[PDB]
Amino acid sequence: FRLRNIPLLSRVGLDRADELRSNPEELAKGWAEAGLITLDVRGRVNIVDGQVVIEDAARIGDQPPEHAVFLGRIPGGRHVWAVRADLDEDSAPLLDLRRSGQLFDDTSAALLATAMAMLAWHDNAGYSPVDGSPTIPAKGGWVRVNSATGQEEFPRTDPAIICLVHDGGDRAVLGRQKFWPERMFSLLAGFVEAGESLEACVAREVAEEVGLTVTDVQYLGSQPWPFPRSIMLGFHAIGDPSQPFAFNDGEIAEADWFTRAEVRSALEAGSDSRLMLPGSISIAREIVESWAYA
Amino acid sequence: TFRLRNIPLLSRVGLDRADELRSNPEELAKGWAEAGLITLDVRGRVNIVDGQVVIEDAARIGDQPPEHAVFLGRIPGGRHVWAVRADLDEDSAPLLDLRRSGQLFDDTSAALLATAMAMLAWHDNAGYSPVDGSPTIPAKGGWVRVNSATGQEEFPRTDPAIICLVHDGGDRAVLGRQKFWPERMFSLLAGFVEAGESLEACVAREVAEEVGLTVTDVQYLGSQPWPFPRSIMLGFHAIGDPSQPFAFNDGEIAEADWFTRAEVRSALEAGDWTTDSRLMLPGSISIAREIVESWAYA
Ligand SMILES: Nc1ncnc2c1ncn2[C@@H]1O[C@H](COP(=O)(O)O)[C@@H](O)[C@H]1O
Ligand SMILES: Nc1ncnc2c1ncn2[C@@H]1O[C@H](COP(=O)(O)O)[C@@H](O)[C@H]1O
Ligand SMILES: [Ca+2]
Ligand SMILES: [Ca+2]
Ligand SMILES: [Ca+2]
Ligand SMILES: [Ca+2]
Ligand SMILES: [Ca+2]
Ligand SMILES: [Ca+2]
Ligand SMILES: [Ca+2]
Ligand SMILES: [Ca+2]
Ligand SMILES: [Ca+2]
Ligand SMILES: [Ca+2]
Ligand SMILES: [Ca+2]
Ligand SMILES: [Ca+2]
Ligand SMILES: [Ca+2]
Repeated sequence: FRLRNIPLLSRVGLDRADELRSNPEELAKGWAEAGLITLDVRGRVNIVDGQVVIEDAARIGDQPPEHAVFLGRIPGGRHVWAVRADLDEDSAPLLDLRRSGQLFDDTSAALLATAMAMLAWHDNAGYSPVDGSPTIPAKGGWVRVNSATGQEEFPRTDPAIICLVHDGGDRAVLGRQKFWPERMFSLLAGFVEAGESLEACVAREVAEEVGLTVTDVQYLGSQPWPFPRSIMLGFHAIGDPSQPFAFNDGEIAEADWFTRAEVRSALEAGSDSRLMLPGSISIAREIVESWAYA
Repeated sequence: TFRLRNIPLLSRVGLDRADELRSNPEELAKGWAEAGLITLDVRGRVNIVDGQVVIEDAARIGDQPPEHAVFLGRIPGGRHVWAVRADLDEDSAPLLDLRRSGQLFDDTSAALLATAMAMLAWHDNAGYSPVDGSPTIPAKGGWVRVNSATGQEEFPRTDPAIICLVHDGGDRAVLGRQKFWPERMFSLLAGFVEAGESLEACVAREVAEEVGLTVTDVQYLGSQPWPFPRSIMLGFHAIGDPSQPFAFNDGEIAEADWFTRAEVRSALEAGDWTTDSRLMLPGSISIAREIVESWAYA
């Protein structure tokens, strides 16, 4: 099977205008009538008519500040930037783009995903991992330069796999983590280690978490996941129900095989039956859904 | 259209990484008695014997496993195996680096070395928290570094990069030459994944930047660890349109054209970047060569 829909946040991006990042002058010239998006500490943002709030940008400075991040151009040719800031409690702020991002258009969601991962990175990359030195933003916020050595540090996106193990027919593995509300299962996920391919990572993470041996590992799609800095790569793989479970790396409290039937009805639910699926914008939902209605 | 014919080098086997033991100091110490040791110089080079990475008896550097070492897992039989950085004599024995000699290694050895190489390099570049600045200390068989002030864990970094074959849906495909390569040397289009984009959007973005084409039907082919120093390469193909002219916007690309399967097959047979004619293909151990090859022979 294949994914039915492109997952939220993946539907192409903007004109990120790589060119201009290394061109301080052009940034300054376009800043006059630039746009500004603003994110609080928790990554919350404002929305209006299904669209991200874009202030007039000049109303915080003459020039673009160092702590800002240049996001690109929007249809028409107008620059757009992002800053970390407090937000006004007297607006409509979204606590989690993760749980509410379906309210936004594709463009706005792209802006926000970019802005959110970058700002979070800045907040976690003020020092070189190499020596310890302070670091300084540059190039529209797309690098941080070591203050001692001049060496560039770049935005960090950790790849993670998320997998649906199925039997090749009508059944599929879902699992629940230690502290999750009961009756709540989802796909198996794990970070890619150094020295392994995605395919090997899937097989490894599945074996660790539920003790199955899988084959026929196939990619379904991908999704930026700024919480704070993942990119999720979706897979499916064939397991064997006869092989018993085993919770070695005990991140998984409970797991079972579920029927297509069970999953379809669990998808419709969202306090009745034994399986319930958490309701987010995740590619996880799109994978489960694309399998269950093959 | 197509799938990869071969599993790309460095992906051909997974180790028994023995996740269990990393958080179990005792079991590490018990198996260290008859453990194996791989040793890498600063440049990631190692010694090999009969196409296999050299695994010393491990006790000959310690009573116990040192802090700077990295636990790689088990080998068939159940024997532990570790890796350390050390200076090695350039002159007493040949030192091989995976980048140019990975084809000479067996699959297991190549996996071990790729893991060991990316991890040790990471340690050398993660002695301080990026967050605050504090020293950091290896732990859990070297798979984390703990901040000394806060106790917060830092983890190994792998940067994803895409590499793409743009084809017309039939018999032609885009290849390009970077300004900083020799003059008859072409390959696929590549790029790092930026924050806030999916792989598919990255492919479309990087293709548009480098050669100014608009692509659709972006499909994954496979992946390959790329510890030079810390990438993972994700291979794709996409459909372009030959009638749309080229344009070298983000001028990393000096020249590019559409090539026939015929042309590419004969270019593959001539040689790669290391080895007459106007097209010659970089890629030996790269998934790039495997993608081009898998497309050109159907
Ligand atoms: N995580 C990253 N590591 C290295 N280079 C990166 C990364 N993310 C983006 N880049 C860009 O990749 C280019 C470096 O090319 P290269 O010399 O092949 O590493 C520059 O334009 C960087 O801004
Ligand atoms: N590369 C990584 N980046 C961030 N956290 C990681 C990484 N590798 C392992 N972890 C930690 O390991 C936990 C679960 O491991 P996993 O089974 O790989 O999902 C995560 O919640 C993280 O705290
Ligand atoms: Ca551009
Ligand atoms: Ca107010
Ligand atoms: Ca997990
Ligand atoms: Ca995860
Ligand atoms: Ca793991
Ligand atoms: Ca295990
Ligand atoms: Ca795990
Ligand atoms: Ca059952
Ligand atoms: Ca010499
Ligand atoms: Ca590039
Ligand atoms: Ca690259
Ligand atoms: Ca890039
Ligand atoms: Ca680029």
